[PDB]
Amino acid sequence: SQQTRVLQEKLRKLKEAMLCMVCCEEEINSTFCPCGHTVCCESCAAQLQSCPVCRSRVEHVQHVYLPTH
Amino acid sequence: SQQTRVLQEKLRKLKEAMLCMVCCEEEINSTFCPCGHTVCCESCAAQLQSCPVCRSRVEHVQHVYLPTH
Ligand SMILES: [Zn+2]
Ligand SMILES: [Zn+2]
Ligand SMILES: [Zn+2]
Ligand SMILES: [Zn+2]
Repeated sequence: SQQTRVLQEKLRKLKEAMLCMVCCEEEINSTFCPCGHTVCCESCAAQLQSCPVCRSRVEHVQHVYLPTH
Repeated sequence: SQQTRVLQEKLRKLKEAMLCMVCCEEEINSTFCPCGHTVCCESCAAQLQSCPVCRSRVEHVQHVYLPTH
């Protein structure tokens, strides 16, 4: 039904929000510290000097294990 | 249709996977460091000396800003 189409769209949007903001292909699993923005996969987070969201200096990257992985 | 019911169940499970595994009421937004398990809200994470997934000591809690928030 039309309701099935609405639910498919909600699911698709939530799943897309879990993907890396740089490559759009891999799941987010890395946090820039200390700011806390968690928006990249490990590969894309590895060479950024500053956060792509807030511009804060990246002191290090913390790996995150999420139940949605 | 029956697919509407199946999609409602998938969406409910994905949403539940984003809620704190301890209180079940607030969104996950905290990482136990250094292990990286990101399973709690800030209120539950502040009360745990050991990670509830792996039992490693919590040295500190890192707040995470996720695009799904
Ligand atoms: Zn990436
Ligand atoms: Zn940031
Ligand atoms: Zn909680
Ligand atoms: Zn742990």
